[PDB]
Amino acid sequence: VRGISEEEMFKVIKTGKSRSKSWKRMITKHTFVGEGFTRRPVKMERIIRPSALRQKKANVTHPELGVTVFLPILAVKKNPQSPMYTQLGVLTKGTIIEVNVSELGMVTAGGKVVWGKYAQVTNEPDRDGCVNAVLLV
Amino acid sequence: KYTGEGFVEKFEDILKGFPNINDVHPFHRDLMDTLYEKNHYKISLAAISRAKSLVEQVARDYVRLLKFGQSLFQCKQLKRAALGRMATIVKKLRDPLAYL
Amino acid sequence: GTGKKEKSRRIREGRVKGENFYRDSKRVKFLNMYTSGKEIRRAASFQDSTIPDARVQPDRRWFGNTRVISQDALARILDTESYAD
RNA sequence: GCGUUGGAUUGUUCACCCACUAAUAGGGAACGUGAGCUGGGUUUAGACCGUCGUGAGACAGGUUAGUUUUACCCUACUGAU
RNA sequence: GAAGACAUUGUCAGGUGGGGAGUUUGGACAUCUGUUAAACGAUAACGCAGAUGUCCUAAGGGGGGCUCAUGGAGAACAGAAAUCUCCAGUAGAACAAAAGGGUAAAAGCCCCCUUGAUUUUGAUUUUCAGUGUGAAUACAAACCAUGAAAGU
RNA sequence: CUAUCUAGCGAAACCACAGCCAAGGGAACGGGCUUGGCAGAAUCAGCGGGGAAAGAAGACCCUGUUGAGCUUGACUCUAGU
RNA sequence: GUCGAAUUUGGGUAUAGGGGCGAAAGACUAAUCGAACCAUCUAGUAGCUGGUUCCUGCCGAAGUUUCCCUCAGGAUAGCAGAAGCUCGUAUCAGUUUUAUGAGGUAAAGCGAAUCUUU
Repeated sequence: VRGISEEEMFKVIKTGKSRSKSWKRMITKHTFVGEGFTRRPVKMERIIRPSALRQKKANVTHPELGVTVFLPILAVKKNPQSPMYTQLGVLTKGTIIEVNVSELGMVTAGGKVVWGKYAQVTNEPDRDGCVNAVLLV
Repeated sequence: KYTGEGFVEKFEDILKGFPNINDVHPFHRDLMDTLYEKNHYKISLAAISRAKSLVEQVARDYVRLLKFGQSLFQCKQLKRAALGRMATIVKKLRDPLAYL
Repeated sequence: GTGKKEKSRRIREGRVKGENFYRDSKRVKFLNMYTSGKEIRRAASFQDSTIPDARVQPDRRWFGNTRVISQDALARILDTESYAD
């Protein structure tokens, strides 16, 4: 993981008629936004998560059996480089996300069924719209 | 976008040209049944129609993701990933093209 | 005059610059966010332009199942004749 | 070497049709070209509506109104003794 | 005609008083452990992962006793899961807390006595202009605590 | 009707020095420096490429322990009541 | 645009600077108005810009320390000149050699630990 500056992934949005209101910031990197999101008002918000940079699903490769499965993301548990981007959801590299496993149907101790795992992303999604995540075994 | 249209204008030259074996005439359908094997004929052309729509999806995403590139070292990578994922569709389509 | 002073009002009811009889004590930090992002020549807020330390420590309380769900709760002709045949 | 157009909708290039044509190729010159033009749009003071503020006022914003005006100088270039 | 020891006026006193007057509306700042830091020391960045504006009459002193984390083999209940007991155990435990040191007949765990957490003012160390503040170390004069004693 | 030519009359802006280019280095895009291309007196009418020609110690953006105007339960007071 | 009236205009007269007057633009008040003009206090203050007038000889720097509502500036230390004083080979030195200290970095090592046994 290389160090990500805070001067990137935040854009000076100068608002108003005379462009002098350097207040607002926009995340220029990718974000999981949640299932029920319903954006805050524009007068009320400060931080902006755009519409195009919202990956819901991610390519989940598995080291055991060597199978890449296209699975949806449910939660973002651990984000490096602050605890602040955990709440936001910036998904650069090394971000451990909580990915369901429903199509695989794995059997646990007692065999109830496993429906979710933890997977760590491995590439910057700025370079491609794919989000590749190695499921930790 | 210009490469993205470049693959489609070749694919629109395939899906328009081939004689659309269902509803031609029950004779011309049925010479081509024995000689060209309707199953392999209809599957390969429908593979390209799947391969045409995936080029439109990648082109409409990587123009839309590219509008927030804040530097040159980021906008270059979205160009290369947009051409690579189109080349993946072409290399995968290597076997139905030689049949056609 | 003598009553409507900051020192004589707070004794009646029971620190951020700009607290008045009006909005609140909490609204002053809130309504100053409209002018918050400025750099003073101290860089601007939420743009620190610095590289942090991004370490992921190994924990045994990972690598496992997330919660639970129970048993109680829940051809190809390209195989035969490929293309040239 | 030579040639690459005529129109239709927004200040608009951005983005896309209609027809002709042999063809409607791509670029540069301070993203050519304001002391050539344009002021259509970019930036004051007038005024309204919307959001926020107790208030003066600022804007997530929208609409309308609106002053920079040499050349006779040396060079360059087109002509002239 | 009306009004009358009240109004009015004078001087002090409380209430009100942006209608008005004067002026203002700051630029990782005080610190300790690790690392960046490259075998004396010093060394930066809006470097970095973390702590502090407290806490305790004992969690301060002094003396006596004793061994911890952990594993093996066993005891009606009682099992992996209290108590008992032995074998191995350089500390893998613990000490008010961040972090780095240091610690086994102890600086830990248990008991016995206590107030040196006192009085008088100097010398010295750290940041340093070798100024202050803070904190610290070694002495002298007392007066004490403790211990059989040295000593502390 | 001017411009143009003539008789009479006859100013101003601006001005360090002044005036032909390419390339190289360079306060980040030379009229002068360095290596090249060149270069013949004196000049008249047009012209608007350049001379960062000129209108503004800049309307734009930061600083100052510099102001002024306006507002409010900012501080300190005051006429009045 | 308006042109018989909320019309246009002469003379007289009234209101004067934190005041006037305004069918309201912060408009107008002698080419001057988000506070007129005149003279004095006044040579107001500037941590900001510009300028600072003769020649030769000798020596010759700093952008660094700690503190400051300190960051275009001060105070302190450093570096520099000048005046010299006590003495006269002298204590010395941006250096080696002999002896003896302290280090834990590159390498080595994971059949060392988990970040130092050497």
